[PDB]
Amino acid sequence: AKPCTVSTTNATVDLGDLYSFSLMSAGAASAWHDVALELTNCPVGTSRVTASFSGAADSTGYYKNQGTAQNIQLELQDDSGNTLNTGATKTVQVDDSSQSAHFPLQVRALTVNGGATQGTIEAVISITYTYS
Amino acid sequence: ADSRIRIRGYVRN
Ligand SMILES: [Co+2]
Ligand SMILES: [Co+2]
Ligand SMILES: [Co+2]
Repeated sequence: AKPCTVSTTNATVDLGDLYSFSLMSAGAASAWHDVALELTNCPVGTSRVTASFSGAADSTGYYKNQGTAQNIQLELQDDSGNTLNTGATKTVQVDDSSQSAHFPLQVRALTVNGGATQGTIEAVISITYTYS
Repeated sequence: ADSRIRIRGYVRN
């Protein structure tokens, strides 16, 4: 189907300062932090927008920290409990009246193995849209 | 990519 207009080409989510003592146990995680994507002027005939996610994964399957903190990975979810690791997809309905679409997402830091160490958190998740 | 999400943060001792 014909494409919408991407409103949010870039989005940032800042997990802020996390303390290593709170990321000690295996499976420990930060609070969720919201991030959202928006599309506009979805043409007539286009009623669903599919986002395909990608980014470098580490051995845990979650997104790899490109920063220096060790034993940290990044998790992306939608607003319904679905994990969106690399290669995942999520589809939303275009709002019929406004001809817009949006993706309410959330990110957290996770230590799968435990024992997070001090350092930066840095990652980039890429999204390609398809239309139906 | 059509969109990119940048994730930022810091783990502090
Ligand atoms: Co925060
Ligand atoms: Co900051
Ligand atoms: Co909403």
